[PDB]
Amino acid sequence: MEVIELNKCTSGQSFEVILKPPDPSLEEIQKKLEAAEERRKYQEAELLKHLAE
Amino acid sequence: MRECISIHVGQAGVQIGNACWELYCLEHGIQPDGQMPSDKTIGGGDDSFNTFFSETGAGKHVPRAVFVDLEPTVIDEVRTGTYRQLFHPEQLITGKEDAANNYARGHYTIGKEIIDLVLDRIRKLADQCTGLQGFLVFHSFGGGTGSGFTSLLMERLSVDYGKKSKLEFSIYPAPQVSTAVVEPYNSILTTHTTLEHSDCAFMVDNEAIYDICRRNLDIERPTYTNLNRLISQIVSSITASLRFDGALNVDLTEFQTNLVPYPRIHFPLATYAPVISAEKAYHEQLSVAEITNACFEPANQMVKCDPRHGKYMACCLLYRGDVVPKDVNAAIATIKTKRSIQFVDWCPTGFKVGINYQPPTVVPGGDLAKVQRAVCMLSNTTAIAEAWARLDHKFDLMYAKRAFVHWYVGEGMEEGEFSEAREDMAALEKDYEEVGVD
Amino acid sequence: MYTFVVRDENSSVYAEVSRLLLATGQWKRLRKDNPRFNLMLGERNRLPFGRLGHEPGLVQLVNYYRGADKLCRKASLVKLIKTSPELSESCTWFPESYVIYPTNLTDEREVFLAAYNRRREGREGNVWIAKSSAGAGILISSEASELLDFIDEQGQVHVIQKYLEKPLLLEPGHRKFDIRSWVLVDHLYNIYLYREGVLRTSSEPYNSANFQDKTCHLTNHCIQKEYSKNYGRYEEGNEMFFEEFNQYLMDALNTTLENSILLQIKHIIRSCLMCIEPAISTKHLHYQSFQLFGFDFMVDEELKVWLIEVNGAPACAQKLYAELCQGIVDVAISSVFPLASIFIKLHHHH
Amino acid sequence: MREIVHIQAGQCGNQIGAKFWEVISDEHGIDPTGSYHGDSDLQLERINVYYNEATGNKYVPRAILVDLEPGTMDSVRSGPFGQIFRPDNFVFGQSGAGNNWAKGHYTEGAELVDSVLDVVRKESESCDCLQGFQLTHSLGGGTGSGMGTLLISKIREEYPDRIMNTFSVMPSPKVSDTVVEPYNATLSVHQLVENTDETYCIDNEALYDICFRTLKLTTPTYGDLNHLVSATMSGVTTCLRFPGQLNADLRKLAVNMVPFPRLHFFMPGFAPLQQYRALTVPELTQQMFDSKNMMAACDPRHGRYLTVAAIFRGRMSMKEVDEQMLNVQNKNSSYFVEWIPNNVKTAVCDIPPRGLKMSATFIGNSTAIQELFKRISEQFTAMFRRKAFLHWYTGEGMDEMEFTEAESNMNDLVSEYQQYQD
Ligand SMILES: Nc1nc2c(ncn2[C@@H]2O[C@H](COP(=O)(O)OP(=O)(O)OP(=O)(O)O)[C@@H](O)[C@H]2O)c(=O)[nH]1
Ligand SMILES: Nc1ncnc2c1ncn2[C@@H]1O[C@H](COP(=O)(O)OP(=O)(O)CP(=O)(O)O)[C@@H](O)[C@H]1O
Ligand SMILES: Nc1nc2c(ncn2[C@@H]2O[C@H](COP(=O)(O)OP(=O)(O)O)[C@@H](O)[C@H]2O)c(=O)[nH]1
Ligand SMILES: CNC(=O)c1ccc(S(N)(=O)=O)cc1
Ligand SMILES: [Ca+2]
Ligand SMILES: [Ca+2]
Ligand SMILES: [Ca+2]
Ligand SMILES: [Mg+2]
Ligand SMILES: [Mg+2]
Ligand SMILES: [Mg+2]
Repeated sequence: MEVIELNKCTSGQSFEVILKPPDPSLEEIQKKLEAAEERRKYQEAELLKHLAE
Repeated sequence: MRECISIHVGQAGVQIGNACWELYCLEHGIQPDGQMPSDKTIGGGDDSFNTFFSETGAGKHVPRAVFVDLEPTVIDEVRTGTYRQLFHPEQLITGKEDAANNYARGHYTIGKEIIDLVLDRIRKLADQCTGLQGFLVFHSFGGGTGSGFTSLLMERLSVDYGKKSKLEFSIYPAPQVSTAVVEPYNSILTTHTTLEHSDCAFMVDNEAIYDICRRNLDIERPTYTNLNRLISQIVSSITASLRFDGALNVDLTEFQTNLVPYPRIHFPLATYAPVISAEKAYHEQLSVAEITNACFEPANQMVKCDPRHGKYMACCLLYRGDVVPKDVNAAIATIKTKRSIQFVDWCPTGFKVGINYQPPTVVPGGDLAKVQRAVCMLSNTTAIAEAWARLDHKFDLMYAKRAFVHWYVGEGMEEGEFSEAREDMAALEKDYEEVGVD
Repeated sequence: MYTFVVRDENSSVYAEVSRLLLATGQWKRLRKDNPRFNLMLGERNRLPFGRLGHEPGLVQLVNYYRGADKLCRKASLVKLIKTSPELSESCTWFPESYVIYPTNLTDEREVFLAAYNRRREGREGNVWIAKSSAGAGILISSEASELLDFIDEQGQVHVIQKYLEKPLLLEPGHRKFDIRSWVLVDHLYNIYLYREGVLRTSSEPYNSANFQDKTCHLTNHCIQKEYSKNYGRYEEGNEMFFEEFNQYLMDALNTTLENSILLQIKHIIRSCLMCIEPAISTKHLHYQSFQLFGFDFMVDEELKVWLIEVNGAPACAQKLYAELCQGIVDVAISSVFPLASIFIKLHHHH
Repeated sequence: MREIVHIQAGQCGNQIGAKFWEVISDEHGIDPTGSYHGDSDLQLERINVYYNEATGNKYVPRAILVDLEPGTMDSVRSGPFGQIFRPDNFVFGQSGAGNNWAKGHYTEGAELVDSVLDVVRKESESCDCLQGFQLTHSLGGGTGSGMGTLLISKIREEYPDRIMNTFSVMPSPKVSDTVVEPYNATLSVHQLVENTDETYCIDNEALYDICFRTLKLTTPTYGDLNHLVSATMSGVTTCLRFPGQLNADLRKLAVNMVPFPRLHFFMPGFAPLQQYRALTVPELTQQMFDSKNMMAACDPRHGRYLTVAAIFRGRMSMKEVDEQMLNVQNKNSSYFVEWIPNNVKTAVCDIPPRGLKMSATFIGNSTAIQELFKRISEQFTAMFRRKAFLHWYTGEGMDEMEFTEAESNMNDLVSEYQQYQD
């Protein structure tokens, strides 16, 4: 039962009590987005082509 | 002094953000027009509240906040609300049609054509920061914007702000206040793409906040206002160290050092008390040993789980009110002799305690009653993985039949990103078990 | 109309509760994966407790106390007793035991040999027994070299305890036996003891000069009906009940079953459950738990009771399925989902 | 401001769609001239979803009336709220369709579809943000069925990423104008399966049996049946017309109701249907789910619910609403698929319909709808096996090959509903 790192100020105080010792770059993100945009455009095309038929 | 920027995404994040900043102003003595009489330094100063508020020559204290919703209905409430004067239009961004509860639609479809705008509006606040600390990101798991667009926003912030910290306040999906069948899909999709980009995440299960409102406040059917007023109280206690003089959790970097030894396990469990109904004429004011004791009952955990059948990796106690360290230790001792607090063998068995003398401020007219002392405990327990096991389970039930998958594939997302995200959660549950079970 | 699910097809005890539940016309059974249920008869190993108590407007009940494995596992029960102050290493009703990990994997090897070398030096009875949870695999021997050599031949955790060299023998026959008491714990943590126990007796004369033949030493219902040549001779199915056993105790030893034995059993159950209550209680939990336990006791020639092991998924004696099961529904299930005592309450402090 | 464009085509479509605008215009405080005379601000909160705001504070519905003969639409222009519609939005011919899908889809309808779309574009070009379109029509006729589907096929071409919602009326031999209605229905069904997101199946047979038995009406009329459609349509649109958070728009609704693209045919229902008695929230639910309050003429106990969307209207204990809904799920969970958690959502609306203390509307994506396409396909094959009545169509340019294809496009639709019921 030890109390360490005791700090006190006007607005309060804090301390510790011990009981027992013991990414994607900006390029790849644009490609991920343009890749999903391409997959939406391709699907919208197949739809229209189906309607044109 | 170092600044902190708060980002609110989606409906849940914006309304909750509206409740926190409302509370922040009542605590720091900031009026709706942004005036602070107690602030003697006019137009400047590196005080502790200046981490969340900048000052203009006219004396207005402006929150370092940025709201972002893909549909204007929810944010328009803030533009004409009570605290409309605090913000300026730049801080509020709105699209014209939302994501329809579709992660793929919030991340790819609608996200691609508004991300460079949000970043540009955030870049404007960072410029006002002499020494920016990091970001606080509020949002929801089930919402298409709170989930799809947030994971994307996080990915970019790590690119434009590599060395800055990013903390999350996520809303866990709860069917009692949710109107979306695919919210499991969104939660698992966003937690996958956001994991490596979030340094510390506080998960708040609406199901948890819901029952606390019906049990402690006698609200038979709570509204979002009832839920946000409470979530802000918790958030206020967790962020108070950044806004008030002190030495525990004085900047975002200490939230990881003090709560996340293992990076992937960065979801601390929260617990708050006391929650007393203001309708009660008067209530017997609880002591330190009684409020501290409550921190180990499942009834006031932001996520319903059983810490007894887990293991702790860290633990903080945030007191507010008439509390002295003498009574804190006394409570802790008597709690160890009665409770089941199993720590991992590679972490110390201790508690970092912080005490703010100002008692928790209550929203005039709100539901919570004024108490003289209160505490919020942050505990990194392996028990919180139960929430993942539940969510991961529902994900398996729907994806096994590919139900609703076409709405995501239709927005351009790849079906493989589902299993790639699921396999990630499976590894997250495995790490939770490697740490807690024998 | 209540609803329940079933996930342990091999559970014989609850296979009758489900049958009785349906006989009331007020309980509907669902598929083993329908989460909208009132009562779960869950699986033994790896029961998903984390998913219980999250269905809005549904009170859920499960028939296993999360954390009971601390009491029903061989190695677990030992560490629990030595470490728990409520029991202490000085407990008088639990045989001196030690946890021994096989040398291919804390461990109490040396502390076991110390107490062993102290006995061999004191001329006291020094016959031990080894066993594990991964058994149907037991070895009785008086040589510490044999016991340690047998555990290393395995690959799971084992335990060595003092073999009771002086067990109470029934007459006629000169045979060993054990006592099985069924204890039910409801959601309020009330501890009910089934007034009806059973004595799984051995049909072979106890022989203390030959531990190699384990037919007169082990009193399991499957061993006596397999390797014993006098099965069913004295009593039916090698199961004597608290009536026949209570008469014999009065004709021979001039005492009752209640005083000599039943009192100690009611104290062992109290102290075992009260100990782990803070760890498994579901008082303020989102769901509720209740579990049936099967305690196994030994009685020595001094009429002192010892605790062998606890069963978290025990089976009941043939002649006591109807009465007990109905009791489970009255005090454990219907006590939570009322419809439109054969137990002995063991009062305690919560 | 998310706008919806309404379209009603054909005799049945316009009569039905007409009463609809009469029903909601009264709930929103709009008089026959388009002026507002309500007393609650909720009536105007989401008003611009279905109404365009003109000069002098006038509210002009965003509707387009389409038919191939002036007979029906002339009645609309002379009806109660006939003077409220946009005079230009009346697009009609004179030849008529003669209950012939081919004429509505290939010959007569083709000569008028370019003109109907030009008005659709006019309304959309004024929409700040357009959610999608909603169509009212029958499937047994010629105009609404043949041309109606022709419109959708083209509307989806010019607005590929907008929600196409429809109110389709299924024909029944108990209420049939012609013997060829099975042909017309089967043809349109395959078009709805392809180019629509949400289709409210409304079987006249159910509407009939409801009027005969539950409503005790001796001899029903199309007008009687249209009160049910009016009431039904009033409720299913409440999510979109008033302030709410659940199913607030069409795309969100589609996302929470359609787990698979080709299974978007809903079974609607409401309640209530000795009239001055106050109806308790329990009774609203007990009836709301009973098959006799559903306009699909299908026994849900013969199938399973994929999703359900209940909307409650009127000042009531919203706590008592949750309790009761959670009682129907927990006492009949064997009829809800267990591989879709919480597939039942509940929304509350404070503004009740007319003159009712409280009401409840049912929206169900049930596999029992296959029983409906079974009757249609049975009645189709009964004639197509002998080529009976095919000359009315082969004479319009169609081939038996196109019939065989539609016949099989639906048999596939049934098998699809059948593999999920198991
Ligand atoms: N606690 C709390 N939860 C909220 C609040 N608003 C929404 N939620 C939860 O958020 C989840 C859905 O996310 P939303 O924020 O509403 O959706 P979104 O972020 O606007 O994204 P979209 O799909 O485009 O609308 C639901 O499960 C709600 O329970 C709120 O104000 N407080
Ligand atoms: N220390 C000891 N002294 C005497 N006998 C002992 C003993 N330890 C075990 N036994 C014998 O072993 C039997 C209990 O074995 P154990 O309970 O470890 O295996 P098990 O769990 O598979 C049987 P159960 O069906 O009761 O669970 C008893 O019949 C008892 O006679
Ligand atoms: N419920 C209802 N059904 C109708 C109405 N008018 C026609 N029908 C049905 O629609 C089918 C005929 O379609 P019809 O209206 O003639 O199509 P149109 O040629 O486009 O006008 C028949 O099966 C009728 O039963 C109506 O007012 N109400
Ligand atoms: C044959 N005389 C008609 O006037 C006539 C008869 C039938 C049709 S139909 N029903 O469209 O096939 C059209 C017109
Ligand atoms: Ca200042
Ligand atoms: Ca990072
Ligand atoms: Ca012509
Ligand atoms: Mg939203
Ligand atoms: Mg055993
Ligand atoms: Mg007609």
